[PDB]
Amino acid sequence: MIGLVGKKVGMTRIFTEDGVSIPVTVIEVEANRVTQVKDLANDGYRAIQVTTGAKKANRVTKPEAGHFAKAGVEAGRGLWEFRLAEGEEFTVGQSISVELFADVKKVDVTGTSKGKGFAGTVKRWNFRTQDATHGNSLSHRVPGSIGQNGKVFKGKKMAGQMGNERVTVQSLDVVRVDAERNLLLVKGAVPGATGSDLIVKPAVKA
Amino acid sequence: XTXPFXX
RNA sequence: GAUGUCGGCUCAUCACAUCCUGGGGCUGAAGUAGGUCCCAAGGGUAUGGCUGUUCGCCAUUUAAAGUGGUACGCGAGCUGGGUUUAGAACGUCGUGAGACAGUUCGGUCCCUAUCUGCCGUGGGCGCUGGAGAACUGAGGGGGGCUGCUCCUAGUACGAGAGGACCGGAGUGGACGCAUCACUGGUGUUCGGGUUGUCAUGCCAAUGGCACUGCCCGGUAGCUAAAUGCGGAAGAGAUAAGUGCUGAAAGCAUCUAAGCACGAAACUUGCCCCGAGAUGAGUUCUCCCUGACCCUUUAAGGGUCCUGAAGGAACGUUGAAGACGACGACGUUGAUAGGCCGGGUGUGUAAGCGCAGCGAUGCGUUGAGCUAACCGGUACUAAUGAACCGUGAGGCUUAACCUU
RNA sequence: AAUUCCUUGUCGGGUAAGUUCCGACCUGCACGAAUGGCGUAAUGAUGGCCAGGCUGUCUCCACCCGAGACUCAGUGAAAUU
RNA sequence: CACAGGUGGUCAGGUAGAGAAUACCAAGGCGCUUGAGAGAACUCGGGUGAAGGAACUAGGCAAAAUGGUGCCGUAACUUC
RNA sequence: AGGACCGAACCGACUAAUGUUGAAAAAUUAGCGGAUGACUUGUGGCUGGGGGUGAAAGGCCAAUCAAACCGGGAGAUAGCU
Ligand SMILES: CC1=C\[C@@H](O)C[C@@H](F)Cc2nc(co2)C(=O)N2CCC[C@@H]2C(=O)O[C@H]([C@H](C)COC(=O)Nc2cc3ccccc3cn2)[C@H](C)/C=C/C(=O)NC\C=C\1
Repeated sequence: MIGLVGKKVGMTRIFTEDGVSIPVTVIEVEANRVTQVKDLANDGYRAIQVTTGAKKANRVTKPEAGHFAKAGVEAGRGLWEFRLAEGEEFTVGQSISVELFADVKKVDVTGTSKGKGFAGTVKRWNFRTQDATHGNSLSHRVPGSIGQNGKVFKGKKMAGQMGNERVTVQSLDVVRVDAERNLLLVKGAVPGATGSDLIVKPAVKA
Repeated sequence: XTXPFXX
């Protein structure tokens, strides 16, 4: 079904009674409020537009204010959408809590990967570095051949921007749900740095 | 002359 | 009036006459395991010893270590052992100079990328009033490997030996994505020890230089050897193949009419880009509701008033970044630095006192110092303005207002 | 064999595995006695081979300090066409 | 070329040291005639490294390692 | 005592990397060799082109050597571009 939007607080460890440590990624899923419900008559598809967090009134523009005022909800730090599973129904202003993940048992987290900037072929594509000696001349960490005896095919593994892109990790175990604190503990590491936004949805693989 | 250019 | 070369390194890509995995027919196929042929190119497809080698032999693995094309792929990408100069010997031929697909030792591989192409990243205009956001997904990429063990079952099979299909569960290798909580690396911006020397007047205490002077530790960050996830199931249409019913041909016949199964291929399902998809889309919201004149009178031109939504610029900046860009903040303010507190690391400072002839030790004292971290704090800097962007948004037609 | 085409000759040793190396056999394609033959301590920036130690040479790269590359201002080339 | 080159002779301080080596200094003389900033790939010149330790490769190329004084002790072979 | 040993100056140039329109028309950096001698070096002098010199490489003789450079024969000749 639909998911929820949160923030990456950081990672810690959870101790069990049997003597096991579970690497968890803490996620602060505050009350997500709906700002727009889309249908097939006006939009062509069924979905909801939600927001979370808060924002400066002196920095929220009037176009955005009118979008929040129409739904009777406070402005947030962004807007995200989720598709409905042909049986779900929501209403504008409805605030969704982390309790939605109380019986899912698994979720697929999505976030913006960290930014490595301009990367090489050894780091980006795990290319094999050439010989550091034995005669190598200025060709220690270079790609080498990029074709044949007259064009470089499309998709050729080269250097370029690495990171700062949308990444999704699948089939993560939900270890704990604390609605009183608006938290969510998922076993394993998720994408992005501390303070980044995370989209949490139930695992679709099942 | 020396083999490869220009060894 | 120059198309540089064997092999190796790196990077690959296509074909199928398929090595493994997958689906089937026959079998002199009992089972296990094999033989042969048909379909199948989605993915996967060894490390080493000797040798310049490819190849090959050998050792040890693997589900398998496929065959070929790509200037016997790839030297404006590397290498230069080999080939392929001048030097020097052996053997051999030659009176000799010298020579030999005979051997042997040694022996300069340059080029700042204009265009194409490719990997990344931006500016401009356009999408027909303008602007700020969320989306639809035409289409395009990525991913698709597999072993072992257990249950099923020591059952079926088989005289025994031996030993399953189907189906299910768990655990691994290789590859890949993300991540830094753990284990660790790095940590010339933290602390300490120590050698030689110079200086701060000197003692003491410090500092500079000697690869960070040489070393032992070590925060953050980055990071793998570290720890989490992933390959799918499912669906649709099929290949070889198996079929049902069924005539032509009173039988028979999988096919001609008709109908149903059928694989890692194909189309979807998962992940990512994505309306420059000029076929330029959809949705929500916000802003502007002036006064005239000239005129070869039109999607016309100019003047005064007006300057919105919003954007840009500037500034403090970022776990964003080559530059642009993207993100946050700008006194109605925690954006950066500083300050406070804590934490972490280093390991008991300095000074004084005590014991000792002294080097030292002890006490004050787990002291002092403490970078990037955590929580707070307007002390400093982020200035009021200005600039860009306008003034209701064409014609035709149709349906509605006035169904 | 600095000489052996056949040939990675054969045997042995060394290695889990040795077309090289060391030691024997002689079947010397095509050794041979001052264009010297066989040995030889010592020497060699000499050639080949095996060990100990050592290490980023490699498995497999990771981080850091600096000089360039990148941006700004100034000066301002080149082959080629 | 205001060019990382080449160019004979003389003078020869201090601490450590065997020393005209080397390190730090004196007298004295210089900072090398473009700078500012950022802190990507890649290149150059360096530092460190988990476990393994030549599996690299034509070849241990390069790098790492060894490194001084004194005493003890020291093989085959040998032209002694 | 020593064409003896280790090792600076000095003289050499074995390896690697860099550089290769270089800082340099052969160098730089890290190592390496000889370092009382067949050593090295300053000044001056001698040997001249089919000749010189050469511990010999076809090596050197003014960044040029299987016959230097300048000038002349000379508008050599070129059945080739
Ligand atoms: C790159 C290039 C021009 C390009 O534009 C065009 C080229 F790429 C084309 C091509 N070249 C080759 C093949 O195709 C080729 O062989 N070479 C190129 C690199 C050097 C090498 C060469 O010539 O090496 C010989 C060497 C003795 C040859 O030895 C032989 O034994 N040759 C031979 C064998 C025969 C056998 C049978 C019948 C006839 C034969 C004739 N000759 C020597 C060193 C010459 C070197 C030289 O002149 N370098 C200059 C470079 C020129």
